[PDB]
Amino acid sequence: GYDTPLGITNPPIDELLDRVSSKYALVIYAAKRARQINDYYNQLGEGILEYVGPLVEPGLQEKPLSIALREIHADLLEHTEG
Amino acid sequence: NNSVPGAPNRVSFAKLREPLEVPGL
Amino acid sequence: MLISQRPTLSEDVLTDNRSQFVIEPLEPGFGYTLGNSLRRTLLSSIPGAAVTSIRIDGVLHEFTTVPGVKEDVTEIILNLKSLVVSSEEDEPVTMYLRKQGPGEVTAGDIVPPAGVTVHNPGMHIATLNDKGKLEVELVVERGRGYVPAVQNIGRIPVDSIYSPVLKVTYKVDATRVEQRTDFDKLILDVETKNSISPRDALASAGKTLVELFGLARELNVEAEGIEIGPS
Amino acid sequence: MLISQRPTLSEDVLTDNRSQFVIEPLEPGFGYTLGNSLRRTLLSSIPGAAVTSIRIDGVLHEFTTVPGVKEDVTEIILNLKSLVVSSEEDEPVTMYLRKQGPGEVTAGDIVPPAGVTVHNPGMHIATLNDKGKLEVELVVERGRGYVPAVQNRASGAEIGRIPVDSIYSPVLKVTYKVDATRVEQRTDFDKLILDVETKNSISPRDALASAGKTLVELFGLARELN
Amino acid sequence: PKLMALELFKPFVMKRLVDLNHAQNIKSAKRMVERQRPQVWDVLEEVIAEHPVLLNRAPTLHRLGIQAFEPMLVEGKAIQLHPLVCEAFNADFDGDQMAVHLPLSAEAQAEARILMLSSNNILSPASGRPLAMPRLDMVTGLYYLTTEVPGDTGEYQPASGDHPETGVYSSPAEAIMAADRGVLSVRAKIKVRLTQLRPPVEIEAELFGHSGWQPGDAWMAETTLGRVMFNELLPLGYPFVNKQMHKKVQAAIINDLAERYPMIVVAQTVDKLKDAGFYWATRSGVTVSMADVLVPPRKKEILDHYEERADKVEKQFQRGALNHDERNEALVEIWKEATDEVGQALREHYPDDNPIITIVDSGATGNFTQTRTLAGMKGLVTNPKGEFIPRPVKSSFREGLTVLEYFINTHGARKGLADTALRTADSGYLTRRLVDVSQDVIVREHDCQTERGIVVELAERAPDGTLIRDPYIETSAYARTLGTDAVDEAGNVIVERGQDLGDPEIDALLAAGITQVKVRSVLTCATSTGVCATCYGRSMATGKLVDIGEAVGIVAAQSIGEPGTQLTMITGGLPRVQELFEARVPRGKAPIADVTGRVRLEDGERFYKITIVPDDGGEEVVYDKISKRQRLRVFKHEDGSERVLSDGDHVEVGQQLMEGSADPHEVLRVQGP
Amino acid sequence: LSGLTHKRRLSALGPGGLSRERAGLEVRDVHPSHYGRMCPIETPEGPNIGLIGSLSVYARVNPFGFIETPYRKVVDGVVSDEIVYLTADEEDRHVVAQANSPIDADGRFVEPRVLVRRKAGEVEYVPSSEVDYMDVSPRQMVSVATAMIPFLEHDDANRALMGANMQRQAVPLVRSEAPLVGTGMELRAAIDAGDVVVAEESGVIEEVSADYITVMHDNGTRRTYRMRKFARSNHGTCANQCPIVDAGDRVEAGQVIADGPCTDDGEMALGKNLLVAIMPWEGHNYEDAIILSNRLVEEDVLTSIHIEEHEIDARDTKLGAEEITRDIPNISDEVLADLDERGIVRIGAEVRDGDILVGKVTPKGETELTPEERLLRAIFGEKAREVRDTSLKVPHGESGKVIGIRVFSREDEDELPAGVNELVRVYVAQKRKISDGDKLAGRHGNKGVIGKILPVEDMPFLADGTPVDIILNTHGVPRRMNIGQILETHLGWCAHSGWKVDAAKGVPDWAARLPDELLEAQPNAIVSTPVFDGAQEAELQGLLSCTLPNRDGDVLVDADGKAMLFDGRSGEPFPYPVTVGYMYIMKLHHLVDDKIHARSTGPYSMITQQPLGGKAQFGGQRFGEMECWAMQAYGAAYTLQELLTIKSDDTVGRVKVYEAIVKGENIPEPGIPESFKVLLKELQSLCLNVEVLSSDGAAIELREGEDED
Amino acid sequence: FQETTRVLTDAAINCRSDKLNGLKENVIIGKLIPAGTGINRYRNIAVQPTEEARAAAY
Ligand SMILES: [Mg+2]
Ligand SMILES: [Zn+2]
Repeated sequence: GYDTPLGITNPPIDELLDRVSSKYALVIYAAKRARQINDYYNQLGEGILEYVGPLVEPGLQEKPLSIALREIHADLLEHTEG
Repeated sequence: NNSVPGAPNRVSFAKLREPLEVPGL
Repeated sequence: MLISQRPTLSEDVLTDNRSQFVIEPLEPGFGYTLGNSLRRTLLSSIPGAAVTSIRIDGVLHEFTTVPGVKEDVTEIILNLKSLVVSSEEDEPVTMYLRKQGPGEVTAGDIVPPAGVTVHNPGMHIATLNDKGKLEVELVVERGRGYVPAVQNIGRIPVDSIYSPVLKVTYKVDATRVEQRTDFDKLILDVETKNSISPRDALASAGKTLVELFGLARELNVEAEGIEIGPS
Repeated sequence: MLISQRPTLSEDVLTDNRSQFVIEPLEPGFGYTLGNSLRRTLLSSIPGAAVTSIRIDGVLHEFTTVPGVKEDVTEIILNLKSLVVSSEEDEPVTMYLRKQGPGEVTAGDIVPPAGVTVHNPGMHIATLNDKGKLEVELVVERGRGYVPAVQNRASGAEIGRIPVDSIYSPVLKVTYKVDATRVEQRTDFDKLILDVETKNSISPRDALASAGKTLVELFGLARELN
Repeated sequence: PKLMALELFKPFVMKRLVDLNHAQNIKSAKRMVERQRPQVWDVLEEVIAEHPVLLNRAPTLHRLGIQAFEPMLVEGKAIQLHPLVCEAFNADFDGDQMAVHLPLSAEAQAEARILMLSSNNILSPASGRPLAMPRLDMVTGLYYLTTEVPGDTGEYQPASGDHPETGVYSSPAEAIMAADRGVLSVRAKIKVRLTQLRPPVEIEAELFGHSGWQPGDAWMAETTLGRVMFNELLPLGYPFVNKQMHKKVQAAIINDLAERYPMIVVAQTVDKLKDAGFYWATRSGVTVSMADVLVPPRKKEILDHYEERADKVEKQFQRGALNHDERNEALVEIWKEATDEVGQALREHYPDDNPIITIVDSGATGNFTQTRTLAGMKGLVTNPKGEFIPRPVKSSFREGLTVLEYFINTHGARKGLADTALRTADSGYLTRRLVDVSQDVIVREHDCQTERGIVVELAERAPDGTLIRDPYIETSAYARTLGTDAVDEAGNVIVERGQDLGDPEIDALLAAGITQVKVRSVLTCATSTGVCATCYGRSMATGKLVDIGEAVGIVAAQSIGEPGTQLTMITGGLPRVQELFEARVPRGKAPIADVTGRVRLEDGERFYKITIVPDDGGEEVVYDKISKRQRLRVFKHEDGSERVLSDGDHVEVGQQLMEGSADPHEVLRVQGP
Repeated sequence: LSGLTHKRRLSALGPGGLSRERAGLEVRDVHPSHYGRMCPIETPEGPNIGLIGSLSVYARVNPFGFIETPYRKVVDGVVSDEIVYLTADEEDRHVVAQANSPIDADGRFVEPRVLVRRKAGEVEYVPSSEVDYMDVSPRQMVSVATAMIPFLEHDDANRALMGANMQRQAVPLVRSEAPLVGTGMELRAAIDAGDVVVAEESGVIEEVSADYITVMHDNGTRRTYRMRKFARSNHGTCANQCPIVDAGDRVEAGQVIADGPCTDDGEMALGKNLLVAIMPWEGHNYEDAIILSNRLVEEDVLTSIHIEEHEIDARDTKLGAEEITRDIPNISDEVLADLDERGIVRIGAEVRDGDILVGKVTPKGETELTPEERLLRAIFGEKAREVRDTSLKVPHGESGKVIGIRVFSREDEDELPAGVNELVRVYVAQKRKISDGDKLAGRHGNKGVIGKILPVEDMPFLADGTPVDIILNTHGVPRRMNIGQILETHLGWCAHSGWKVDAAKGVPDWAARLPDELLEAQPNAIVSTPVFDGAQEAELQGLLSCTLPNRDGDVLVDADGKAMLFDGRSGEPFPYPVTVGYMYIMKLHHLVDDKIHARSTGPYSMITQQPLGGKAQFGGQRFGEMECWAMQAYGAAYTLQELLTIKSDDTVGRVKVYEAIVKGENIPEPGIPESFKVLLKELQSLCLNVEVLSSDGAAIELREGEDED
Repeated sequence: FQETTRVLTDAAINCRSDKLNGLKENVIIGKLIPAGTGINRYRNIAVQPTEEARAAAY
């Protein structure tokens, strides 16, 4: 019930926090996944596909963290608290 | 009453005459 | 002279009625120069028609509610005012809406004479109770832009809307071409009635504006100017 | 009930540099927007010519003095900023200013080449004592708007060049006052009186014509959509 | 600025340049950046597309002094900032500077994009009142837009004998078109027929019935075109608001709008409110000139009358009836009244549309004291130490102060400027100690299950006006987790244990008539280390239950320290707070009753002897207090402030006998924790 | 003005005087004995508030050291012409009247009682006979800077203090214009400041030039006034003296001959006149920001020159003697294109940040040479060329022409410092325009920063097409209580338009007190309103309704001073009239070009291993404790660690992170801060065994070494 | 906070062995603060693609 967001506020925050217990967990929940995505891009040249690349198709030169958040908003990721 | 000869004559609203001129600053 | 980057117009269609025309890039300061005049032309340049006067059969003191109808006189006036009518004759033409018996009266129940037409038969005008009736004589005239009610026997002049486009809004945003980060980006936004599509309304506004500035151009057709160039 | 009359434009010449244009009838509440649209494009989109760089013999930069002139190089540059010229050619042309001996040096002492002229010869540029002499070689170009002097900073010319801010604008003042004719009956229209004053480089008629041409071509992009 | 951005994002730029092959070696890329070839800029626009940066304005004073913004390229050499975040930063654009850091690691960016983003910090941590809202120029725009001036163009007129009712417009689009032509003023009572705007509850329940309004139902709104345009800014589904938009009204609207809607909606609506405010401020005719600054119609009469009274006192003192101190007190009192009367007359004279009054009455800025210091009477002025000067300043800043009155005026201004630096230093010191003592308090658990919580009076009950809301209920029992179920006088309950007291629940409790409610608090938390989430309760900035791991010690310390720089003065200013937290013996020590009894007070010079006879027997405690300060109201059945410590009046245990301030240690001993 | 006020300063701190900490608040206050001896308005706003003042205009210092002040005695209730200087001690005994008190033409006190200043800061009416002394002029209590703020009687002390302290920060422009409205102190302050050259004796100017002017005295003796052009001041701003007189023109002794910086016809002029409109415009002037027409940028209205001095010296080292030369190791001929034969850039060469100004080579002959390196030298026959190249270069952010260079050489016995032979200093001049971030301010303490510079056509314009050249927000006028600036704007317009008081029916009542020669003024007239005695409210209201019509025959501003403006963008008139007039706007020296820093990576310290750099890299920005608290409050643990460990102290971290960012690799984990290790290795030196224990109570050996690659 | 020499002497005599589990102490040695994203609950979360998404990727 609002107009389309633009910039780094997309995806919205309230939608994300419904998928995480508290925002302190979300930041790590998105930062670690970004590290795996960035590792895969470096390893994309040659190696083992241990760290799967981005799940949702990335846009034109989308930052790894931005991709990490977009796929989290799509419920294509899971984690376990410590 | 301009002390310096070549002064630009700017009419002033002053209403009280000054009895003492400004000293060498 | 010549343009650094030719402006181009890309249409967006949010709905059948609405649109978000975007003109980019523009030389610094031309954003508003287009926007304001273009909006004013769109709002009050395109010809159209709409009801101009209404005569209810039984109302002599206007304020009195018409017998047999739940809706008041003012509500009837408001409902008829929003009616969308397209006319093709300059002379005013009368129309008659008659109904008898319980039920509801909609814009599709008015018989239009030759030429005039109605573009929203599904609009609701009022409801008639048991053994209810109403005959209303409404005149339709062709004009341009919003005009307040004219004329200050039992006539009830109403504020007419001679315009197929009823709301417009524009904005100007910053944009960079190579490293100027100053070029204006006009973002128009027009919603019209069902009579005229946004594309045609904007095209007619542009045509009228070009014709109007043709007067200034004609003063001297040799002066050097600012040329966008062929597409 | 349409105002079938299409608008018309009539020009009144108050002075060689100032004219009034009357436009009517217009739609109500529309005169103001039309007038402003012309004003905005008259003050920023009228092509013209103006000095671009000057070169003074014996002067390596603009922060200095040349013997015999009563004012340093900076002030004479400012004096030249007011100079108004019209250049028919669309290429960088050159003009020379040679004077010697006591007296005043005015803009009329320049010797423009073919296709260039100076419209206010009476301007005062500098004053000379009998001891010194002034020799200025300056350039003229055709452009529009306002181009900062930095344009010639990176050209990589000799040290002698002294880039100067250029102001390609003949228009000086533009004004309008809409005389509404609204009456209780709906036969309302507007009138536009577009007073325009020019720097004597071009007559007002040319200035308005160029402004009209730019808008006509610029609104063409709206027309072509269909 | 596009120069700082390049020199700041350089290693990222160099990497991308080699990626596009503009340069082959890093050394080639580095040199290209140094020379700033035209190719670098196109890449730079792409290197900072979604890369947040941190802006900080020293002295950072609270949590909202470092925020993360998405950068945008712009010409010039100045860091453009949003108008709304100026209040949080406390920045004024008159030469202030702020640093720009840059997060590097993937985790550093994620924090500066999810925790510090300016769009996520609308509400201040100290209290729920929003900190980013129409503040200075926007408020004047909205107050002008929504005002309903009577008797304006196109006003709704009841139908005459023949002329039907005029001013009824089919839809906002028609109203706007009429406004553009020039027959309707943006603020004039009309009856539009709105089609997409949720009506107010009063009209919704009647015209529609409690069936559910939907977008597409037309209702008749008797409002002004301005209020209609304003409501289009608020998100769809927010009921139509049809009252003038004073400063306080907007704060309530935003709070009510962030208490129910997701934060993304609050950020967007606040922008649209800002955009409308600036646009309509310009078209509001707010200016200043000698015409707009009027003087009271009769000021000589008031001055002459009060001058005569002063002359009467002066003659009386000259005769020797009064001493120096009494003469000063008499003069100060009469001039205080004289200033009040002139202020009263000045207010009575100015019209409501005057720009001077519209900028203060609209809550945009200022207060009426300044508006009388200008065009009215400056009033009494302070001498170098603090004592009011008997001679007043009977000249406003419009008509021009005389030389002597201007010199006397300078005493206060210099003292104020010199004192400002001191207050800032004290505030910084106080914040440092509070942060150092409370750094350990951190939310560890989610619920300690403790059964003990404080009891806080929700609303005092009176024989007439059964429920009078407590004046300080919005910061006492408004964001606390309930401790025990609220049992009504009947056998049912209104709110249950574990609920989070907000506006709805607190309203329901008031309706039921509950006054005393036991609410869980951090003062009684049973957790061994730190605190638990439930006891601490709702967080202010977040708006929901506090998150495990957040540092509530620092937030509390900075919230106390922030206002320290804007409050001024037994002491009662910033030193009072500093004295109170340090737990030192108050300057004006006041004895506290050790046991209920009847006060057999005896008055003696150079030392007051206060003796109380206990109501249960025992020895009479002796207090050889000084004979200087005052007595204090006794706690009789009336408990009125006009009452005195009458001998024999019963008092409770642990009650203050005379003015001043009780010693915290003494109350701890006699009363308890 | 800044120079003049500095000489008049009255410092309170320093050797033999109270320090800042020892200076109790009681000494920073104002005392009733400052009236006429030390201005109460002018003083630094920073911590040094009250410890620094300024002599009043009339104050004089008696031989002992006590500050005197003139008064004129009253023999018997009648004012007297002769004056007597009184110090504080002699003031208390007597009774001092006030200057503004009305007096009859013959000296009789018209009133029966007059406001008086009694012994100790006490003021009360007294019989006209008891008065013993009277002031000289109402402007006696104000310093020089504060004496040139028109309508100072309408401002508050705070604003006037800022107004006084900003006239000393103005910057001289290219062309200076005398203020339309300004007090009489303008002229005298300029003459006595020493900037202008004043003819010593009467004579006729035989020849005048841009460099020198020679005046032919009446005694037949010639004198030549050499006047400096484009000479760098102490703080950077340029100084020029352009003659105003013409050849063959008689000049009387004491007249001004040439105008120094900030001077026009001999009267101080620190700024320009701008057509102000007071209204909030689209938020671009929100909260003290300012909006400027593009006319100021393109017509050099507020253009200023600034001179920078760079100097390098050649000193004899142990290895050898440093020499400035045109040959440098391994540099292209293009980079050395502008260098002259001597090796120092030639006059008129436009430099930028990084170019070589002085070609300096230092000897490295007695330095270790790698076996492979000297083998390479023999292989090519390449010259050993041990000499390094510590060549002077333009520090980052500097540009502009090279106006002049001076070279001091010991070979010609120029008296250089011991140990150096060649010392060349190069002056580079840049002409700064006005852009976003620059600070402007009026005379009433109304500061601001240039929020936006709109094109000329976007500015609101009067009905006659004139576009307003500046816009000021109206929310900051009443709250700050400096209504004086509104009064200045009104009187400024009346002075610019020129007025003609209606005299056919006699002088209107409000104009009775106006001097008979002030009833008619031409356009662009200059007027003066001396502090504490000037234009009254009635007078301004009268003048505003009597302004002359425009050349088109229409009066723009109405009787209230407001005018109908046309919107520049929308094109339709604003619904209500707005104020318009000419306000005198200076240009303060807190320019944006000076305040701009950025640092991706640069030189580091030696003891602390922290960022720092002398304009080669701007240097880092401190991240104090208060910022650390803010990060902790957010719960941002990772960001705080980066700001302290990886990018401030962790040496191996800094290298690794810069290699990771340049490549695509993820930024690695931070290490142990160098600050902690230094603390540990310096706490151990006091014989305090410090161990970093771990789980199991076992010490962790903090020393560690790993070889990358 | 107070005279450093006195406190250092006192700590040395008593051989104090304080722990590094506080905001101010952890900041000095450069390890993640024990508040916010530094606690054990949040710092050691393992994030992996869900089986359905990985199955539907290849
Ligand atoms: Mg500030
Ligand atoms: Zn708890």
